[PDB]
Amino acid sequence: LHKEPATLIKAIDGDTVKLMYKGQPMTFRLLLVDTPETKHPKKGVEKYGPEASAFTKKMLENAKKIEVEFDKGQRTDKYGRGLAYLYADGKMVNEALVRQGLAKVAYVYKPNNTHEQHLRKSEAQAKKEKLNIWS
Repeated sequence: LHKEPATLIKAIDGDTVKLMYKGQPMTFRLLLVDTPETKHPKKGVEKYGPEASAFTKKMLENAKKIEVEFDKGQRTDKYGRGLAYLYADGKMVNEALVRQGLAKVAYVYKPNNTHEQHLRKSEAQAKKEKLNIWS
């Protein structure tokens, strides 16, 4: 797997962000994690939804460099969103969210599951620390 550079356009919510990637504007969905939503008509703002979005936004807005990491499977979902691991100054946004109790590890789908163990360890620790979603 290899990291590629990208530029923040807009953070949309905790797990969806609009980037500039290879000269084009593109929406990315964070691989392997599910944050609570602030969007949905049936839903509204779920618990920790706003927390999760502000975390993603701040982390990316304050970075010196952002990189995207594609996994080994398909790279776009049925909605046209890129599927990736996002890094802010070398720190994986996807893991940070999970380590802080702001996201659950998603239903995983082979072969897009390279960082699955890693995230699952941070999730267990977050649960143990009873953080946010785990409180």
